[PDB]
Amino acid sequence: QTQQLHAAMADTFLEHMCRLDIDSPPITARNTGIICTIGPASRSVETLKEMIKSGMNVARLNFSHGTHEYHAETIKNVRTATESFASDPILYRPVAVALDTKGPEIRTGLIKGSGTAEVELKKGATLKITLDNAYMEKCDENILWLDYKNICKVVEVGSKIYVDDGLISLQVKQKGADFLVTEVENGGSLGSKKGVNLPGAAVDLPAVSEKDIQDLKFGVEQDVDMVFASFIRKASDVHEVRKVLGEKGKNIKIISKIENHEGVRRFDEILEASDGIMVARGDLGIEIPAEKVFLAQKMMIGRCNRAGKPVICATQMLESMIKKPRPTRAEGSDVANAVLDGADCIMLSGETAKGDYPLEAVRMQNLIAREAEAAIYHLQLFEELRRLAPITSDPTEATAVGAVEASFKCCSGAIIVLTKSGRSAHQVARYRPRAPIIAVTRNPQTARQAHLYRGIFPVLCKDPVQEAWAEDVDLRVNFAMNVGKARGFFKKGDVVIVLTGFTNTMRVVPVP
Amino acid sequence: QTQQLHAAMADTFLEHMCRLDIDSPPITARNTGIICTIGPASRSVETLKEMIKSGMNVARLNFSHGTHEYHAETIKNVRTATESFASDPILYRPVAVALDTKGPEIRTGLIKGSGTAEVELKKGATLKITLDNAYMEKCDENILWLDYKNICKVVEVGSKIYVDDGLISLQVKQKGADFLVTEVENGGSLGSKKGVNLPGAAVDLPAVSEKDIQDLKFGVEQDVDMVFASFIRKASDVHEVRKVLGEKGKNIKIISKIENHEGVRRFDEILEASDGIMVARGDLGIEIPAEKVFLAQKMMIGRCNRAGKPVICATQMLESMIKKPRPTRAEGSDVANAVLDGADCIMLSGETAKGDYPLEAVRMQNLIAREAEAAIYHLQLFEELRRLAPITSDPTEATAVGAVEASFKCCSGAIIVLTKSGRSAHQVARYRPRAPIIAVTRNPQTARQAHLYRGIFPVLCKDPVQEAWAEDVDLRVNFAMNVGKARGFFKKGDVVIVLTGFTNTMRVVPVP
Amino acid sequence: QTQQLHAAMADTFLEHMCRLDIDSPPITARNTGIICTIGPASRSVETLKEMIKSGMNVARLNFSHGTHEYHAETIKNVRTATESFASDPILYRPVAVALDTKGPEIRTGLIKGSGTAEVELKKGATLKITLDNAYMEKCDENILWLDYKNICKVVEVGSKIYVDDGLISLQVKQKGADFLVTEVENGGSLGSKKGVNLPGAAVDLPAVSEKDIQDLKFGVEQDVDMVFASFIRKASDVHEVRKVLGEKGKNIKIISKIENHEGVRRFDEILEASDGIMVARGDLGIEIPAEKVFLAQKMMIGRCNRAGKPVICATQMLESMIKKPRPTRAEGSDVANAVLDGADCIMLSGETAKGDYPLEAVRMQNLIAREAEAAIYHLQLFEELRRLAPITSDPTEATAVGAVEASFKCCSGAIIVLTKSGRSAHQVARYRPRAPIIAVTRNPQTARQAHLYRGIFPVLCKDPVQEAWAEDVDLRVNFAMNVGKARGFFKKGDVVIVLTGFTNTMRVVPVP
Amino acid sequence: QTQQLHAAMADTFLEHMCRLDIDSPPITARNTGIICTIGPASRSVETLKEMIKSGMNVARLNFSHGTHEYHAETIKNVRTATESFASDPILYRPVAVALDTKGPEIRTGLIKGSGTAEVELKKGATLKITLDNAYMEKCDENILWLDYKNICKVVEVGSKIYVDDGLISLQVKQKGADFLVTEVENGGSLGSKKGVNLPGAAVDLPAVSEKDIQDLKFGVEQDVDMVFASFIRKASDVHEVRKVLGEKGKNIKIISKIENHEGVRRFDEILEASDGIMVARGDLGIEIPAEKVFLAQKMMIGRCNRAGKPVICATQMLESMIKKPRPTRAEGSDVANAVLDGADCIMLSGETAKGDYPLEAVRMQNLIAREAEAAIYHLQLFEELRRLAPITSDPTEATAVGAVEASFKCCSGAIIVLTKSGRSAHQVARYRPRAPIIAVTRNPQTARQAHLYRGIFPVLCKDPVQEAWAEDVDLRVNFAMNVGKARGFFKKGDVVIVLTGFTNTMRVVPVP
Repeated sequence: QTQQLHAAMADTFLEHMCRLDIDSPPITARNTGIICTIGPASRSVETLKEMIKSGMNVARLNFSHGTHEYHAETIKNVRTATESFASDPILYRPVAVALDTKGPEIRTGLIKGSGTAEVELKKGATLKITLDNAYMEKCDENILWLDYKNICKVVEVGSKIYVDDGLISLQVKQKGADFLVTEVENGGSLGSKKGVNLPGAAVDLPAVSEKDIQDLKFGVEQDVDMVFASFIRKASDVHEVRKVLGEKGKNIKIISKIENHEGVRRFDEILEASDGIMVARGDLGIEIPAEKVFLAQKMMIGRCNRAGKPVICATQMLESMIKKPRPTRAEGSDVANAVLDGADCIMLSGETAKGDYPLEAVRMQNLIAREAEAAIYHLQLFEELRRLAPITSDPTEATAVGAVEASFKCCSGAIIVLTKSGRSAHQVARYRPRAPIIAVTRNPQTARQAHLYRGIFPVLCKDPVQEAWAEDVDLRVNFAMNVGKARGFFKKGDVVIVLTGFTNTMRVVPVP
Repeated sequence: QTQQLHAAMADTFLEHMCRLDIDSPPITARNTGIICTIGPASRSVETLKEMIKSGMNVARLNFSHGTHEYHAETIKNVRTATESFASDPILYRPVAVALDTKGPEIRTGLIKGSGTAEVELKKGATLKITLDNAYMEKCDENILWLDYKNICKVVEVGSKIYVDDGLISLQVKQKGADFLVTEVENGGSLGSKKGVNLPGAAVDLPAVSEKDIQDLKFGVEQDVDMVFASFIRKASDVHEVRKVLGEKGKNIKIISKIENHEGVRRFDEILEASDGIMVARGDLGIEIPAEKVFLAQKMMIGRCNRAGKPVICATQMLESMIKKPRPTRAEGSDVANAVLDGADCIMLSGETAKGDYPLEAVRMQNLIAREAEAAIYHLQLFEELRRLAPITSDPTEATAVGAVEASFKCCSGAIIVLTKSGRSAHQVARYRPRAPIIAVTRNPQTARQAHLYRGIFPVLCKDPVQEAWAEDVDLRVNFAMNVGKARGFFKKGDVVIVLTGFTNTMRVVPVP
Repeated sequence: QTQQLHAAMADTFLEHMCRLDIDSPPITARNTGIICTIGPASRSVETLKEMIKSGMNVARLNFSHGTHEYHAETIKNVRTATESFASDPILYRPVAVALDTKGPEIRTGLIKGSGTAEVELKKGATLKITLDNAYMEKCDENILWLDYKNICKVVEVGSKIYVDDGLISLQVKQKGADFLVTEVENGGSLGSKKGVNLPGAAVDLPAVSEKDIQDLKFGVEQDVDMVFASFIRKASDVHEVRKVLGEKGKNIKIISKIENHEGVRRFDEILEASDGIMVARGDLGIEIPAEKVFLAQKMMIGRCNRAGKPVICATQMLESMIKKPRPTRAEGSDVANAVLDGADCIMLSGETAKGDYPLEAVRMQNLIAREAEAAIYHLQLFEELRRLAPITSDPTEATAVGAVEASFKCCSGAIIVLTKSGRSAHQVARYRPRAPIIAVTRNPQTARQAHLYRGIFPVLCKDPVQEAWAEDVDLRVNFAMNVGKARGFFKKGDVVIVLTGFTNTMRVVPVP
Repeated sequence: QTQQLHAAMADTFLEHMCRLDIDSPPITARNTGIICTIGPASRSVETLKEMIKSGMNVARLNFSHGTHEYHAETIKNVRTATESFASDPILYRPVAVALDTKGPEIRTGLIKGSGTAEVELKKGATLKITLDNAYMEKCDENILWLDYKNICKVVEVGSKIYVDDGLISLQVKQKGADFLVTEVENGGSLGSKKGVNLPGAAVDLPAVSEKDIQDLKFGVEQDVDMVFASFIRKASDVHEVRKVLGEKGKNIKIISKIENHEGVRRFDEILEASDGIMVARGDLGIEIPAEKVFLAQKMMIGRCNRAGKPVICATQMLESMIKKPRPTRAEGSDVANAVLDGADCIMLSGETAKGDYPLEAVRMQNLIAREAEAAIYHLQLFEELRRLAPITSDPTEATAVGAVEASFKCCSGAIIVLTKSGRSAHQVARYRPRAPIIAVTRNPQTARQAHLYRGIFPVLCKDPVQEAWAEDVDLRVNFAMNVGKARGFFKKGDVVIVLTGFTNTMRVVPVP
């Protein structure tokens, strides 16, 4: 048995589970994109190359920390590492750059003497919180300076406040005039500049602030491919982000992050306005009750899938791997279930940004994802997506559905799509074919953005535009055709699907 | 609401029925082929032209009557009426000719005394049967001659003999040398040369006889498109008809007619050797109990639909119309239901061979069939043929499932197919698309044979072949593009699927 | 393989058809009830006993002919034959009495002063229609009188008029003011008092005429079980029949006959008001075009099944058998498809009212019905009837779905239900169990009315009530038990389901 | 909308996910059993009581640590905690005791003199493994002793050896007679007596060693309710446990733990010989690659569901909570997905055996599981289980599917089952009703073992047996009603299904 084809033949979803077999190997090609956060541990060109070698598709730069210089250098290294393989088109793996925005986050100040210094909060022990900037440099076990100045106006008496990943929780004994006197609920070591969450509270921090505008404009200067926009709450917040990106940045994909109750509620509004969604479980698990996350996640992946847009699952997928070389059984199951849910990309934060084993964590996700894709019940996924798919006037859309249906019949090895903007390829992916979609394009940016979609393998053709069109099409097709054989997606005999143009033509041919 | 689009969109089959609206006009394109037996009532060249305008697609010659001169003349008139519309591709409709063999049937002699003056076989009275040629034309209420010279060897006291399509039944009450002395079960009128049935007896008549050998060679000399073979009891039978049709008729489609118990048992063996099947309910309903015929029919249409081979439902579909201008409600229910079960073709015998309302009978099948195609539940159907269809390495087989999936997506006006042998079109049709399948060919015979498959509309091209293959292709695509708009299959703006080629190229293009 | 068990055990519906085996008989039990129209060919108390022995469950009295005296005699005979078996509880079968109204029908008058006179009509010939009562007995090939004194007010020039079940068709050439000049469209033999249809015309005849009012009151007087209401066009029509039956006739079941365009249009409104529906195909096929009748029938049966209300399929199911001892193939598949569609009962009109083979017709329907009831794909029918079935608080409803689910799971030989009004047996029956629903009641009328439902076998208990409760219940449960084993339903070991009380108790017990 | 009644009620699984709402609460009743390992952190009678209040249904005793004395005291406290609520049937909650065998596990010895001070092993360093008991309690970064005296014989040069949950990694460079020379793949800190895994090698230790026989016999003496058998490799191992348990322990449930490759390979025969299965992810993800664990899990849960046997998901479900008060997002997701897969019970090990937050750990599982249960897609689940479930002649099996169909059809607040052995309640549970299954029994051992099944709430009746069987029945039914009403399950109004006695009686009764 190969790539769980026995499990795929069952009539029921239950029979399908029963036939899943651990002694049935997947198809080398992994379809779920891997997004790694680049930080102190993965920043070197040297380790960065190993990362690309291990499976990284997108590099995430977290702008809640670090100066532009720091990030501009990170960006340069990501590109040095990526172009190191440019010599040969069979080794060249396009890598995209994504910018995560700080956004409307509330942070505590610097602990006494220095941030490295720590402190311990013990239960019951009240604690003082002032917006008095004299204490920012002096954060201690008795006084905690906040970042959000117009706090109290939004926090009533009795409410809660979670500091540091929500690990530390407090309780407002009374709303002060310009200060708060709390009481630890469950202490712990309070370092410095630890995020703060005000669930139940109605924060008014600007969706996009000054710092966000400069970082956002910086991304346009830097030529990033996508923006992960933090704390999106309404469709109007995404518009401000497009606005800022201006005309120069109009092609940058915008990924709205859902991290709170409102965003969850205004999801439909937000999805329509975005290019894609990121299920940002970290904050969302503090903003709403932790047992609800799985529901918000499946709700979001389901709708994005249905809508044909990228959805990224993120935060704490391999937490444990920050300190250890192997993941726990919960984390192992986490990644698999995300892929099986329908997530286009899975992500890594601390695991690659500051952990001791970023390469093992990237390698782990390539492994799990590959297994998880083989275990997908397509006979039901494809049938369900079609039935829910609107009746179209667009030829390319009918070409896409027709192409994925043929790929299941002849069990095809690949769906070669020639596209300039990537749309044709995106249209093929929403129907979730089992065959890999090799997207041949001359646009290096659409090639990078291809990674936000499940099953799209971008192959950047450099060859000059042939004088004659028919020839230029035949050229880009032999390109995929040779790089494909070279990369091992198929051999001279295999049947393959090819989509060219406006993309409205489909051909089922033998590999040359 | 139109073409049952409100119903063919329901989640359950029951729900589908509840939504059938008799006020929802169908698509002017009728998919089910109509086969008309020709005879005194339709032989006139002039009325033959009318049969065609009324919907006839295939002219059936019943070789169980008449001479080779007679049929040769029917064939000429049929071709005259057919080619009289050829002067214009917009009005031209190819008409196939079918040759129905007599096979091993058994008939009674001629009535004596007063003309054919039916004889009254009274219940309970005895009836002596002889093979003595002395009375071969002196039949009456006491003696009935028969042409089965080896009958006493396969009967016995108790045996049951059925006369004139099973309306008269006899029970052998005393065998003899060259005669039987039966007793009349339920009576009726006995006319001349009525067919006889021996259900339970082993009639040693050969599948193909010398007489049948003659006719088959005649069919080949005359250039028929298909042979409807009578009493196919085993795959061996079908193999003999192939031997005779030999090399010159190796292209003639052989439809095996199932009309006996053995044939229904060794059915799958028969379907393997045949190009198509025909449910001959006439004899079948005498050879097996009448109450079971509907089972044999739904089973054969079912197995033929899977197998992807043409199937024909025939005999007594509109009996009442031999004498009446309108059909009974049972007759209308019958035809509708045959189409709904999946019959590729419906056929008329007496109705057009000798009836008083041949034309009214053909128009009634066009009307019933059209309404029934709209009410089809393409939802469950398509998905079901997809599931039950084996995977293949075949390029054209996937380009078809692809063509059909994509035509459902964009409610395409039609699926245009360039093919030389027609297989390319037979492949799309086995998936039962809603959209009409226009087959464009230069081969006149494949145009005629396409009538045997549900949904294919023959559009025969005449323009010469361009040395420029590429160019030659657009010449025929446009061909169908005009004949299509004209006949009102679609409007310019519409979206159309074009399957060119070695058919591996599918295209979704807006009509010019 | 028996009762098509191999087939009902198939994943797909197409694979279900492929398994229908002609050599796989069912259970001697036939669920589809049979309604026979009583007439000259079947009134003899003698013939009525044979009708009952052949399968008749309901005697239908056509009040469009005969006097109250004539019908009191008919009813008297039916009850006489039915009670001839009342001596022995094992052979006693409740026969229901049905009164069918004349309703708003138009009939021509007498030919040449008599009701045995048949004039000949030639195509092309002209015919004058007059309303001068002085012609109601003066009808011939040049003049014709009609009941509808306001015919000219709704029939325009060019409108077509149908006489005698649509056999004769005329076209109005000169629309006057008191007379009409028509042209015979299709010839035929014209007899007296033939039915006339005016498709398109908006006839104003009362829903319930004065004659209808007397006949309905006569009904209550004669203690009939149901009323088949002709030409019902809307709910207020059904509400009139009810007002008439009044309190005294409040329990009589009312079946609305759908035989015109509007009844089909306002069907939902009509179903709400009626106790059940009859698909009167005869008139409907003349009122609306013939090619749409199956749509009307498939839709109506579908909706009644959804609603759990009896639905009857009628008219011309075995026409051929009026004059012949065997049905045509079209008639064979019509009676079967009627059952496969979901009709609670099938009917015979002329076949048993005036034909030559009343008994042969009945026996042929019992046969077809059984074969068709086994070929039923319950796997799909049951489940669709559940999803679509509403969530109630009613113990009995939940108990019925529970009982039917259990009957399939352990292949039960019967579901014995104890009911006074019949409602409990009705509720089990709407889910369509495969197992015969034996209904034990001490109430005679509900015993007879149970025939309107698919699969409810009425078994009337004549045994005196037990002074105690529990024991009375067992008296009845064991009653069903004895008669059950006796009539072949089951053996001594056999697993049965028993429902008792308010019916909220299910027991899966082996037969004693 | 409450309890995902809008979501858990769609026509496609995809649409189902899309409708999941974070703003719709579930039915207080949590159906998934929670097994908690007892250790230093949860051993007191004091915290045991709270654990029961938090949701613990089964107490697990890990026999790979601790003496018989120690474990006897644990059982004493659990029983003490449990009985403290005995003083009122409304608060009493049966709590089961589970014995988890040591089985053939390999462990390291003790680290050198310098406290349990773990040692640092670095990638590259060389480590020698000795079997010389002289170094038994003198372990260091240079020499490591193990208790598997045959390690050298089952290992080859190049094999892989994992230490401490598979965190430390070693590869054999040189194989000696009584030693090994390894090189460290990835290191870490190694404390004392850590588990060792040899993936690939065929460990020749017996499944049921001498200590195991002693421990199982201790389990019988102590009246444990179930046994979790470690490292079952084949059915002969399960039988070996059975013999040891003997007659006294013939009612003790045997749950086989699949934690190695032979176990997963021969799973079908193991499932057959066992009372239930436990997916032991801990060892299983070292034994086989971690990336494959999820497939194994979904396969076993799916096959146990299909077989109607209990299946438990275990190990590292909330790992994080050993040191933090809140779980990671992977862990939240993991627990939820285990419930959605079909796991009957979820387990906690370190989280409750030695972590700082046992009570929070247990409460968090109660929360996730509840949310998870409301989001189950019962439509498909029930349908498939019914499809995949065999046809039976057993009355109770039929009564059980009947009770579940009814309980859906009338939104029952519960299915009350009267059972002595637990059997009839187990039969209802396998069909997975939405409504909670209340099993009334006088038998304390079946009331405790009932926690092994999804949705079965044990209610142990204390009342004495009435002389009147039928009076005893209503006594027990009334007990459920009261304890049920009093516990929140339903109200005076609501409908409930009641099954009684061979459980072949069902009654839909409103709550008194």
